[PDB]
Amino acid sequence: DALMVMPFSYVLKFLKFIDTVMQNKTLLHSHLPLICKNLFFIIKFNHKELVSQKNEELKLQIN
Amino acid sequence: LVSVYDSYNPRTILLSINASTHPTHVTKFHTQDNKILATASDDRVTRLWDISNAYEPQLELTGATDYVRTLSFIPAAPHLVATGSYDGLIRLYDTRSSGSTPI
Amino acid sequence: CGNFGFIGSSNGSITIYNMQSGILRKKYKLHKRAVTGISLDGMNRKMVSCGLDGIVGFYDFNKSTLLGKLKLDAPITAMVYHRSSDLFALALDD
Amino acid sequence: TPVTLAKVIKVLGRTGSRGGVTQVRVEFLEDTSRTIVRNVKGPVRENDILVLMESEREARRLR
Amino acid sequence: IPTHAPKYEDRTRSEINKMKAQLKKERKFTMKEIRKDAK
Amino acid sequence: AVPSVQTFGKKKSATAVAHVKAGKGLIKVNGSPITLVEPEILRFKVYEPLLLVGLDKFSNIDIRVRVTGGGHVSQVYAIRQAIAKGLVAYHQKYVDEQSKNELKKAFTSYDRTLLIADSRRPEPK
Amino acid sequence: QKALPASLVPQAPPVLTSKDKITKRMIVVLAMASLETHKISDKYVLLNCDDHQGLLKKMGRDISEARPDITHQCLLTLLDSPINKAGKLQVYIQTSRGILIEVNPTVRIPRTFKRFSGLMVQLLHKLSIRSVNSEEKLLKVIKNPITDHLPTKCRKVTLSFDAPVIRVQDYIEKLDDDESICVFVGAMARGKDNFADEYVDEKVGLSNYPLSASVACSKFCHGAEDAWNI
Amino acid sequence: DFEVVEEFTPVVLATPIPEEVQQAQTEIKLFNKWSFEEVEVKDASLVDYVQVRQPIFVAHTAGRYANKRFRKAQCPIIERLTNSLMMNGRNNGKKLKAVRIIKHTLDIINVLTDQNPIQVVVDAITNTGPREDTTRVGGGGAARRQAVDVSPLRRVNQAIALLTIGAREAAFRNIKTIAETLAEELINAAKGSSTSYAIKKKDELERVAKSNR
Amino acid sequence: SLKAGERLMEA
RNA sequence: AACGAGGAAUUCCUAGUAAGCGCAAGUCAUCAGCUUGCGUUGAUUACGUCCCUGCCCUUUGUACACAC
Repeated sequence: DALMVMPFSYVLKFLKFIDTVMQNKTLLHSHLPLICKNLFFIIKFNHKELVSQKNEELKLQIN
Repeated sequence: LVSVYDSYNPRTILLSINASTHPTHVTKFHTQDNKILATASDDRVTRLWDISNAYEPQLELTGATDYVRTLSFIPAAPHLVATGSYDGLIRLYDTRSSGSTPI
Repeated sequence: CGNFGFIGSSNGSITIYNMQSGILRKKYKLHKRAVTGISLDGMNRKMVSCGLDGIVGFYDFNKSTLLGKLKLDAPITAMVYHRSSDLFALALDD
Repeated sequence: TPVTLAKVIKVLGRTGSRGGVTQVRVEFLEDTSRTIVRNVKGPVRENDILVLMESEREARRLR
Repeated sequence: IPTHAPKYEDRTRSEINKMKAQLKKERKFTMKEIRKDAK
Repeated sequence: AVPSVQTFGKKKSATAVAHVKAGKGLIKVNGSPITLVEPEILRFKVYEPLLLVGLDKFSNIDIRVRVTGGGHVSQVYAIRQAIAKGLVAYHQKYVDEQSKNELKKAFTSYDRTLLIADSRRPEPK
Repeated sequence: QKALPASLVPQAPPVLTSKDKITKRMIVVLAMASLETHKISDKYVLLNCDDHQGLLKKMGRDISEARPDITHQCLLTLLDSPINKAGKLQVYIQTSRGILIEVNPTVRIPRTFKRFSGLMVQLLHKLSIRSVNSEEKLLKVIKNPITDHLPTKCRKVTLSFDAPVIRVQDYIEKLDDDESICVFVGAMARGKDNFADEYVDEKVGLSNYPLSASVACSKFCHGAEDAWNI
Repeated sequence: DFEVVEEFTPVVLATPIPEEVQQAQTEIKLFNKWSFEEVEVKDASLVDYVQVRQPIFVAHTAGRYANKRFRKAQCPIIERLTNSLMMNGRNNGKKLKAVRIIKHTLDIINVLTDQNPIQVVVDAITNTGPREDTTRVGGGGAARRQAVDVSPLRRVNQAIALLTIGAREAAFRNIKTIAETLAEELINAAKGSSTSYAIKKKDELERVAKSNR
Repeated sequence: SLKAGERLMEA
């Protein structure tokens, strides 16, 4: 319900946060399940508008 | 004032247009169109009301001199109003113009 | 479905009789020569006729409209309708 | 003052809004990408059109 | 505009109404006391 | 013999008995022609099935309805229910099944309450 | 070039009551007024600050708060102003407790305060006070809220000190041709200026200095008369 | 040249049924005069909720619209206007009185403004439904109004309420009646002519919302 | 006290 | 001489419901200063939410997969 409440600007901020986690790899492995579940749920909700967006920073971040 | 209501029903005053405080002698409906009434008075002006918007004269018509008491629309032209005053001098107005002055 | 019978006469007319009570319902005047073939779709949806003025006429049947009017060259002497594929065949006179 | 028509998609739940005010997510109609979180007043359901006067202001909670 | 003044602050009729009120009140009270005693 | 069929119609406390039999195309209600239904605004509420399915299907049968009970609006609603059910029952028995089914489609797609009443029973929560 | 009206006799303009909701006018709502009625014992009486402070203290309220004299003089200057003679404003007293009081523009107020206090207790208990000609009710207690009893197309503004000062003739001439104006005037002795924030559209001020409420009403009224050419 | 013939003999019912009735049989019209074709909801977001897609004869459809949550929305619009017109204190339970008044009002609307009375009604509704309202914040000692949007069912409810309330208040104490004043009201609201209670009240609501957004 | 969702948004 | 639909406060109500109308009975308690049946016409708005005022439950999975 929380991840459904937040809007798309905060979705983008969330993706930037997960990028910073992947750079801080030990947080990633210590909290690997939760991060995966939240990321996949946010993208499954917001897939339409996120794929509507055209942004090379989004492309590189998601890569 | 003029009182416009349907024939065959004296009970229902359908609309009451308060015109000038001088007595309105002649009150006609249009011939081609059927939502525009035109009435004169001893106020020496003839006002064209539109009976949907019966609060303000849609188009006032002045430029006469004394006691407008006759008026007539013209068959072919649905915009041209002849108005017979009381000093002679039959005026001919075109309503899609300004209308303050006779044509 | 077994409810309707179409009779195409030798002056163009199509009369549509109910078969339980054998009572007349309609009449379709598209042709003016004879009507040498009638058929109805399996969905009761469309209805084809073909007649000696070289004319195929595709009517609707749930509405009562005309969908199309094809004109071939020769007269038309037979029509066979395959409903499972919605293809009919017309034996012509060329 | 151009009014915009948006389309209610998802009636958000478990958000604590005041009684009689229901949060909602709308997709823009003339542009099939953007999504905006707004508040409504009466009865609202999904897939239905909503008129926005000020289109860019995203809605926050009402406690 | 016209103006108006406000208003702020029969003996036989008054005494009639006071005696009617007395009769009503004492009659009702005596009936209640009779019925209490009877029960 | 003569083909005939009897049907019923009910709003709250109104009863409508309709006998439809073959004939010359005349409708009566309670000893009066159908064009004298007294609530006078709801006469078209009585005319609903007649104009929904047309005037030929009525032009070849005689209908006779008699109503009692109820009040003005409930009696109008009982009349129209009895007429519609009598028409479709006659078209099933003495006329054919296709016409019956297309009448049911027309009547239902307009207003189901011409055929099957909705008894407004309570609901305790 | 322009004919005269047929009638040139002077006729009184019709009294503007709460029943009619079209004609453009001005409304003054003396809000947060202090009109309480107490019972001493054999008789009821309106609370005044100066004379009865031991029993005001027995209530426990503020002698600074309970002052009806300023509402009295506000009512005097309002209903004696020329725009009341022209019949273009009406007033409503919004008591601090919650009463709505409609005051018709025709009433002639007694000017000595003891007579006014007797009038006020008779009003706040009897709920209506009729004229001596006795065909009309001048002082009518009516029901909350004022938005339910106001004109339909109105502007509701507060008289606050901290708002930027404007010119009242400029504001009134800036108003539309049928958009009436309603001024909320704080009839408190001394206090905060934020009581009608759910009622009003905006706050305005009239001087860099604070005013008495009667002077504020007089300023707004004379600017309104100057605008509407009286 | 195509021709479909499903009529073979003239239909003469032995009970005489009049020509205007047989024309209604040709086409269902409201009160046997006003058609429902060429009647569009001029604004989207109300295509679903203003129901002019099922033609009707008289405005006394009795059906249970008060059970689910938007069956009210599926109810046809002249019945909504009718029930709101019989909503009063002394008019509670007189649908035939309300229907007679509605019929006379559509007569007046046709006579004055020659287009279509049902179209004037629908334009009135979609022009006076308010678009942005305010709700009072809780606060806990200090409350102000926060601006929110308003949903199409609430807009149609509010529109019909403002129309009938403005009419009843307008001919409360006059020498006019509810039919005359409601015809005047509907015509002005369809014009958007800013001299009707509906347009004034809607513009006030939206103005306050735009103020304290 | 902000709900979950609101607290995640602020953080 | 009172009186023009009745202030502040407080209460009640979600469909044949609120409200209007009448006809009838007088059933061992109650009821005639009225009570109880019966039909008639018959809507506006919510049908969501725990944000406020309350009330209530749980903080040990036990119940046997799978998932959490």
